[PDB]
Amino acid sequence: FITANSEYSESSSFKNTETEKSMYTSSRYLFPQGRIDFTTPDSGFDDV
Amino acid sequence: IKLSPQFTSGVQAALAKATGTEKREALQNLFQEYGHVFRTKVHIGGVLS
Repeated sequence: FITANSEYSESSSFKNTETEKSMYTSSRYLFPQGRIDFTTPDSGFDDV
Repeated sequence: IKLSPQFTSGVQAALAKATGTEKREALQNLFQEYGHVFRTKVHIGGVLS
């Protein structure tokens, strides 16, 4: 004499992305010409 | 090659010290100021790397 029905459908979804980037550049141009010296009194040299 | 008179005088003064340790320290100073080696054969030119 009677019929009954029930349904229950549940769903879940999840996504997660993490991105990290890093860059570094270092340039050095070294163009020497020479060295200059001064004489300290402790050296004992006549040019002081 | 003739040694410069100043270097020879420095050597003589270093060897003129009273005690051996004074001689050694004077020689150390002299070679710190004048160098320990001399280049007697050298190649001239240009090099790029």
